Amino acid sequence: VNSFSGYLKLTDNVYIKNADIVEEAKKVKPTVVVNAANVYLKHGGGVAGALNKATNNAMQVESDDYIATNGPLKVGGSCVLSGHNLAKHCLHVVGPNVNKGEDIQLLKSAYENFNQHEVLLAPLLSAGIFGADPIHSLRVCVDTVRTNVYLAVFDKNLYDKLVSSFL
Ligand SMILES: Nc1ncn(Cc2cc(-c3ccco3)on2)c2ncnc1-2
Repeated sequence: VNSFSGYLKLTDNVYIKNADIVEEAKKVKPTVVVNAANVYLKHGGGVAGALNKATNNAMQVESDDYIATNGPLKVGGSCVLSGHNLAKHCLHVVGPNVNKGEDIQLLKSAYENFNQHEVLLAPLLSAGIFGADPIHSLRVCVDTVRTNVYLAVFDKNLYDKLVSSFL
């Protein structure tokens, strides 16, 4: 039994809700919140900009030190950093950005990072400003993630389309 509330159950392990991931993170304090990161951990907009804003820029400060030490992530890769005031940990996951020409096949690799964590609060990878079709992203999620994932979908109109079209 966990503290996530009001989710619709899509499969054995995938749940979905119309929610602001920032607000859901602050209420739940999940062990892991997933950030829709880029390889430079520059959290300027979309989910990443919102999560970082909610940390009063502490996420960005930590991320800049991470990059200075380790260099950029790979597209499809991830790193675990602090969750600050939002979660115990933040799993920064880089889905392919269609608006940069990155290969969509890397979306499966990106979701594989979730399998290293038993329970996660997450957005749909590569959705929003990353330019992929969120229906495709949901399908890859369901077909790749085996651990328990609670998906937050900010847009109510999109949430309803994802549910209604789910196979
Ligand atoms: N605070 C947040 N900001 C951004 N996203 C990503 C996102 C946005 C959309 C979309 C579709 C039409 C308009 O926006 O689809 N995915 C978030 N997901 C959960 N919380 C989020």
